[PDB]
Amino acid sequence: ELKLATAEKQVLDELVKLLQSRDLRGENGNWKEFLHVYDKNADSPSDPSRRSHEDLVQFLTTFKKKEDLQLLKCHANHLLIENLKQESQDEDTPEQMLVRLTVEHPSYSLDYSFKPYSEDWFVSDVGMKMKKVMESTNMVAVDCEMVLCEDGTEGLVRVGVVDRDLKVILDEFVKPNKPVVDYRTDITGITAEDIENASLSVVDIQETLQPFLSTGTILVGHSLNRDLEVLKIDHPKVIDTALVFKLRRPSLNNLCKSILGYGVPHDCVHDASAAMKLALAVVEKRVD
RNA sequence: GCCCAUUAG
Ligand SMILES: [Mg+2]
Ligand SMILES: [Mg+2]
Repeated sequence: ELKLATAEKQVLDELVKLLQSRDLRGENGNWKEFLHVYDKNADSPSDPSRRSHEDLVQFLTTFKKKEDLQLLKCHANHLLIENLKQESQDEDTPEQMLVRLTVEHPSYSLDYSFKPYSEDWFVSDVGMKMKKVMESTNMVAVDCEMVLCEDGTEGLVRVGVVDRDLKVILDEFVKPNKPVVDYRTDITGITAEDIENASLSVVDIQETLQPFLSTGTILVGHSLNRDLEVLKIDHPKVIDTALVFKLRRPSLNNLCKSILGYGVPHDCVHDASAAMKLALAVVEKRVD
């Protein structure tokens, strides 16, 4: 179900418009189908700038299936990053400075585009909180370790999330639904390690991250999209370390090395903490 | 923009 309580009207309007546009069917089908069965008056205008969310939300809650809901969440997130761009620099806050940069940077539009949604995907809904939540400034750095799977589809074996204070938040071993051909060790554990530690899955870590995301947490990371992509999470507020600070994108070891002293196997929790540490680095102390 | 390379892993 869809939670439109404190959503902004602008967003709400736009969503309805899209629905109208794609002519989609809900419990009651169309927006004007709906607006006619639900409004007796001929008088009623169709421009969902007719005022109370309630006029909007009700329709919006007509739509039950996953596809339409991912659709609407998606649009609302996009809409968010859009309002994000349309506000001037002048008193914007260092964390939002950062997200500004890493969605403004021209690479973003292509890299962080995830559709089509497998409908194993989780789409964040922070696109429907109120503004004060949307502009929330709290960070948590993700990172993954993946191994190429039989499918040629990459897969999730180790995930780490880390908080603003480098306190470690989700460190885990995942064993993928589909088997795997190449474990890419050095930078990995071995399959023997995981199967026993079978417990964690991807839907589990979506479950786990969802309350952070809906409270509007800024994810932070380095080439964070490869991560999101294996995690099957599409959430607008992001900070990519590569993108922020020559077309070529940097590598983490050189940024730290560049930022502060740091060929050995990779560690997603050190990774996450390092990413986080750079983000904080800019936020408190100004850099370039 | 696909391949490439950097990033990732
Ligand atoms: Mg990374
Ligand atoms: Mg890593």
